[PDB]
Amino acid sequence: MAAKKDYYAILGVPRNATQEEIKRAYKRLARQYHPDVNKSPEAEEKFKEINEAYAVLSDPEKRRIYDTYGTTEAPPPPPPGGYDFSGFDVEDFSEFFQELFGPGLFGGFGRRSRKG
Repeated sequence: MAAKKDYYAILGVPRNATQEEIKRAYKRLARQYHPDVNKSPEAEEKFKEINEAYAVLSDPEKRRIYDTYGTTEAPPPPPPGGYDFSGFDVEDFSEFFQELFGPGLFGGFGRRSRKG
Protein backbone atom coordinates (compact mmCIF):
# COMPACT_ATOMS: atom_id res chain seq x y z
CA MET A 1 0.00 0.00 0.00
CA ALA A 2 3.04 2.27 -0.73
CA ALA A 3 0.87 4.73 -2.68
CA LYS A 4 3.76 7.21 -3.14
CA LYS A 5 4.26 6.40 -6.87
CA ASP A 6 1.53 6.07 -9.51
CA TYR A 7 3.49 4.15 -12.23
CA TYR A 8 1.20 5.61 -14.95
CA ALA A 9 1.81 9.19 -13.62
CA ILE A 10 5.63 8.61 -13.70
CA LEU A 11 5.58 7.73 -17.47
CA GLY A 12 2.77 10.23 -18.28
CA VAL A 13 -0.02 7.81 -19.40
CA PRO A 14 -3.65 7.02 -18.04
CA ARG A 15 -4.65 3.81 -16.08
CA ASN A 16 -6.05 2.06 -19.23
CA ALA A 17 -3.18 3.26 -21.48
CA THR A 18 -2.17 1.25 -24.58
CA GLN A 19 1.30 -0.44 -24.52
CA GLU A 20 2.11 1.72 -27.61
CA GLU A 21 1.94 5.04 -25.65
CA ILE A 22 3.55 3.40 -22.53
CA LYS A 23 6.75 2.22 -24.32
CA ARG A 24 7.48 5.67 -25.94
CA ALA A 25 6.59 7.22 -22.50
CA TYR A 26 9.58 5.25 -21.11
CA LYS A 27 11.84 6.13 -24.12
CA ARG A 28 11.24 9.95 -23.85
CA LEU A 29 12.06 10.05 -20.08
CA ALA A 30 14.98 7.58 -20.33
CA ARG A 31 16.95 10.02 -22.54
CA GLN A 32 16.39 12.90 -20.06
CA TYR A 33 17.75 10.97 -17.03
CA HIS A 34 20.44 8.90 -18.88
CA PRO A 35 23.83 9.49 -16.99
CA ASP A 36 25.75 10.36 -20.25
CA VAL A 37 23.08 13.04 -21.00
CA ASN A 38 22.47 14.10 -17.37
CA LYS A 39 24.89 12.88 -14.63
CA SER A 40 22.99 14.32 -11.62
CA PRO A 41 21.85 12.48 -8.36
CA GLU A 42 18.53 14.29 -9.14
CA ALA A 43 18.40 12.28 -12.44
CA GLU A 44 19.51 8.79 -11.19
CA GLU A 45 16.48 8.58 -8.82
CA LYS A 46 13.93 9.35 -11.62
CA PHE A 47 15.92 6.92 -13.83
CA LYS A 48 14.85 4.20 -11.31
CA GLU A 49 11.17 5.31 -11.23
CA ILE A 50 10.68 5.37 -15.06
CA ASN A 51 12.27 1.86 -15.36
CA GLU A 52 10.16 0.76 -12.32
CA ALA A 53 7.00 2.16 -13.90
CA TYR A 54 7.84 0.49 -17.24
CA ALA A 55 8.80 -2.82 -15.46
CA VAL A 56 5.10 -3.10 -14.39
CA LEU A 57 3.68 -1.19 -17.44
CA SER A 58 5.66 -3.31 -20.02
CA ASP A 59 2.71 -5.78 -20.14
CA PRO A 60 -1.00 -5.79 -18.94
CA GLU A 61 0.20 -9.06 -17.28
CA LYS A 62 2.23 -7.02 -14.68
CA ARG A 63 -0.22 -4.01 -14.67
CA ARG A 64 -3.01 -6.36 -13.42
CA ILE A 65 -0.63 -7.74 -10.67
CA TYR A 66 -0.11 -4.29 -9.04
CA ASP A 67 -3.82 -3.43 -9.77
CA THR A 68 -5.30 -6.54 -7.98
CA TYR A 69 -2.57 -6.23 -5.29
CA GLY A 70 -0.77 -3.13 -3.90
CA THR A 71 -2.83 -2.96 -0.65
CA THR A 72 -2.14 -4.34 2.89
CA GLU A 73 -5.16 -6.71 2.41
CA ALA A 74 -3.90 -7.93 -1.02
CA PRO A 75 -3.41 -11.84 -1.20
CA PRO A 76 0.25 -13.25 -0.97
CA PRO A 77 2.12 -12.81 -4.42
CA PRO A 78 3.35 -15.84 -6.67
CA PRO A 79 6.29 -18.06 -5.24
CA PRO A 80 9.87 -16.48 -5.11
CA GLY A 81 12.19 -16.80 -8.15
CA GLY A 82 9.09 -16.77 -10.43
CA TYR A 83 9.63 -13.16 -11.65
CA ASP A 84 11.41 -11.65 -14.73
CA PHE A 85 13.65 -8.64 -13.89
CA SER A 86 16.87 -9.22 -15.93
CA GLY A 87 18.14 -5.88 -17.37
CA PHE A 88 16.08 -3.73 -14.91
CA ASP A 89 17.69 -4.45 -11.46
CA VAL A 90 14.28 -4.20 -9.75
CA GLU A 91 15.63 -5.06 -6.26
CA ASP A 92 16.94 -1.43 -6.23
CA PHE A 93 13.41 0.05 -6.82
CA SER A 94 11.21 1.47 -3.98
CA GLU A 95 8.65 -0.04 -1.48
CA PHE A 96 5.70 -0.23 -3.96
CA PHE A 97 7.73 -2.60 -6.21
CA GLN A 98 9.46 -4.29 -3.18
CA GLU A 99 6.04 -5.28 -1.67
CA LEU A 100 4.89 -6.98 -4.95
CA PHE A 101 7.90 -8.51 -6.80
CA GLY A 102 10.41 -7.79 -3.96
CA PRO A 103 9.53 -10.93 -1.73
CA GLY A 104 10.30 -12.97 -4.90
CA LEU A 105 13.54 -11.04 -5.57
CA PHE A 106 14.87 -11.75 -2.03
CA GLY A 107 13.15 -15.10 -1.38
CA GLY A 108 12.75 -14.16 2.31
CA PHE A 109 16.16 -13.52 3.95
CA GLY A 110 17.08 -12.64 7.57
CA ARG A 111 15.44 -15.78 9.09
CA ARG A 112 12.59 -13.62 10.53
CA SER A 113 9.30 -14.44 12.30
CA ARG A 114 5.85 -13.30 11.03
CA LYS A 115 2.48 -12.17 12.47
CA GLY A 116 -0.99 -13.46 11.42
